[PDB]
Amino acid sequence: EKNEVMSSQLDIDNMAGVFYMLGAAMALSLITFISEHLFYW
Amino acid sequence: LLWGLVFNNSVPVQNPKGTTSKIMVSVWAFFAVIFLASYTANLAAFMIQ
Amino acid sequence: EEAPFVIVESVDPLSGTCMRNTVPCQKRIISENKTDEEPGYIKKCCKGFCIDILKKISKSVKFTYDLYLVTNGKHGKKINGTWNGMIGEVVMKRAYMAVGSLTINEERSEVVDFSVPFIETGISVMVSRSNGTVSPSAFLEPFSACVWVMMFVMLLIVSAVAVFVFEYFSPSFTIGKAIWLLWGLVFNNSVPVQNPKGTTSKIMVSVWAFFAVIFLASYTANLAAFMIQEEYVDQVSGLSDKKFQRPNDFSPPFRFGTVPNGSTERNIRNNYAEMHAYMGKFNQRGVDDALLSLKTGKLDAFIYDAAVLNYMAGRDEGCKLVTIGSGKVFASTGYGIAIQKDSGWKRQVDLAILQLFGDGEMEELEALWLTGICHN
Amino acid sequence: GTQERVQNSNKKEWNGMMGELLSGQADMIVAPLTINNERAQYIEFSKPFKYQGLTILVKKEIPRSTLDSFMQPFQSTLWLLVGLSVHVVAVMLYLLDRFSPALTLSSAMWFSWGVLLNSGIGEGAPRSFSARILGMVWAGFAMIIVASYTANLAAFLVLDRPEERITGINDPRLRNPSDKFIYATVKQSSVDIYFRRQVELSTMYRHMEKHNYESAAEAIQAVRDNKLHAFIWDSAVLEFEASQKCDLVTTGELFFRSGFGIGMRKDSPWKQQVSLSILKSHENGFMEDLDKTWVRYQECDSRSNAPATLTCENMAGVFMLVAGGIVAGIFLIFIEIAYK
Amino acid sequence: AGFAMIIVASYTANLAAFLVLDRPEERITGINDPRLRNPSDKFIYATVKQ
Ligand SMILES: N[C@@H](CCC(=O)O)C(=O)O
Repeated sequence: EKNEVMSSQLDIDNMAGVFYMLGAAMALSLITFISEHLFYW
Repeated sequence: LLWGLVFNNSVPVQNPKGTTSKIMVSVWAFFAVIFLASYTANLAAFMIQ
Repeated sequence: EEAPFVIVESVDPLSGTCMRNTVPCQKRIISENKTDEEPGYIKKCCKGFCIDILKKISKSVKFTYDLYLVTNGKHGKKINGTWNGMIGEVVMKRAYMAVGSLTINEERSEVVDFSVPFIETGISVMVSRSNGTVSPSAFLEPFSACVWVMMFVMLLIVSAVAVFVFEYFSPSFTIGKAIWLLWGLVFNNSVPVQNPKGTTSKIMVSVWAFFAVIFLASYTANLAAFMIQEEYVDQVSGLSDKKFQRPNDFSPPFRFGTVPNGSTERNIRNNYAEMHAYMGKFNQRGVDDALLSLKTGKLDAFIYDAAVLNYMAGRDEGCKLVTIGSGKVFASTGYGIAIQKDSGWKRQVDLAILQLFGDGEMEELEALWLTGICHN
Repeated sequence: GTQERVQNSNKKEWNGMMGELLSGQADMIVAPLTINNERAQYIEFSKPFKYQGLTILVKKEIPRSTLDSFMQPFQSTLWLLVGLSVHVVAVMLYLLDRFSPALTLSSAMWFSWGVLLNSGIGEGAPRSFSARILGMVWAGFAMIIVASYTANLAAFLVLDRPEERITGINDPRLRNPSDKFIYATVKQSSVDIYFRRQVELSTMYRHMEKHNYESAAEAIQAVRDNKLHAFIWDSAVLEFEASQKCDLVTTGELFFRSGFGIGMRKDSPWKQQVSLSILKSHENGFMEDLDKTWVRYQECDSRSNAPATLTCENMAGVFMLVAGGIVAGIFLIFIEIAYK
Repeated sequence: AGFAMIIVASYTANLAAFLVLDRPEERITGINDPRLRNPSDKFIYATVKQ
């Protein structure tokens, strides 16, 4: 059956979606800050 | 408070002496710990295969 | 046809007789009564292990043969000083020979002769694969007794160093508060009192929390790895387990039994008395009906020769019915081909079986007719 | 027993135990003599009292942790990236907090650095709406990181099976040998004859006798010190040799079904009497008693691949890390004293 | 607190062990399957006549 021996590691290429979401959250925080700063004005 | 209680504890301000609020928080923490357990379990099962 | 070594095929519908591979075995059996000499001869065919070995013997030692299928009295048992079935037919010079499963025994060897055993067997016990189990110390298993003691020593010395150095030389931080804080920080957070504004103390607490979360992660990982790979061991044994010598230990209906008029039956008779009585109290039907009753929870254990039980427990899919341990025999005597008393063919068939053993033909015949499904 | 033949007298004679038996000075063989068509020509045997065979033998060692250090599962660059990301998100929380219309930067960095490694100190948490929507996702990120960490280290701790035990004769030993492990037997033996008998077994015997041994105890010793990896011999011999030291266990399955047997002289009544007595003895627990008493001393198996316990050898990395942290704190207390 | 930690740790290992040993497929790999050994009444297998 060719048993899947997944004794591998997690490099930057193996896991980048979490960092992508973190960047998306940073962008979401930045525009919300900008929107609030414009809303006071 | 709820978002920190589900995601592995940041720093909230404890609810007041309200007993029903405390019971609700306890039930939510039970749900949160069970969610984290299931997530880790199905993630290990996902990663092994 | 009681064993999976020679089967009973009715007829091939095309040729009006048997097929090309197997050897036809006539059935000279009285259908309903012995009123006349009607043999009820149906062109049946016998295939399997014993038929192949008989064909090999006939190819090596040149002789012709005809299969007087059965006397239809028994598998062989002394009744009032008289043998029946195969032994009864081979003792009265009615067939001069016999083949199949005799299961060589002293009582049978007293009258009828026997050749060398060509296959191993013995009294065995097949029990169902009970639900999985786990060691009662699963919680303490996945970490050695070294990691725990080293963690406590490091915890004590870290608390002491932290307090003494950072606290004084920077509502006070004593040793009790610090040890409680550390013990709660390693065991999934109780309620401590936060350390003072001491930066080095805060750094020490951070490093200890990192160590704690890594320890918890490793513990959970090696505990899941410990729990995933767990198995059972076996049943107890054949002649052991005083519950077998006293059925009043616990759950008296520990169902087990044997088929009457058999080798194992006579063995239990001559060997045991209370065991034989309790087995006869739970007497069962034929091998197929007995296995069906075992699979439906009505029975708990079954006693039969090692070959048939091993074949059945390995051929059936699902691996629900297995044998005790890795397979252990207790009265290993072996099968054999019966031979008329004082016959001069014993040496010839003996040498033939020996040279076939040396030729590795039976090694292939095993995979041909004995391999199962649960051999994984 | 040997059927030695030569052209000096053009006749073959039995020399050995069977020779002394056929000579007339001996009466019967009670030694563990195997059965075969060759020896059955001159003499006749009796019913067997045992069922021996040939099974492979291999050294058995405790399983071992296999984990070098704690930094194994992800990377070094992964830890570096997550650290720089912690710093970047802390300074971004500070920027978003003070700009909007109170996290002093130190307190925000403490909050960040605490909510990734699950606790620590430092009450205080952003009150700026931009930061409040930022952290939540940071706590989520830390939860995801921790969850991925234990799954990955537990997945690596359950897919480590370095045994690859030889299950029998249908193994690559029959297909093709290699230079990693070796397998052979003692020269001038019955197993060697049976190997030279068959067709594929002939090539197997050639590949084995290329570097075969010439002793049983020497082969056992070589297996004990990893000189020779596996040798085939009689089942009972190695079965006794395994349960006496509890250092190596047997393996594979017995296929050669030749058992021992009392060797009698041709055409004697003692032959028949002997077969009836050995079969009766085989039935009344006698043979089983002798087996359990004489050859099977104690069940020291403890087999079936008990899982990896972790051990004071891999967490040593974390202990060295916490010791280095202790040293760093011993330096940092004086650094902070000077700074103050 | 130690007891609670042990309970929680045993919980996720056990549910994750049950979520990785569930293989209800048992796909037929070829002709060396129990279809050749002996059929049953659960599933059936045949072809078009003639
Ligand atoms: N082989 C036995 C029947 C099966 C058994 O007793 O285990 C006989 O011929 O009597």
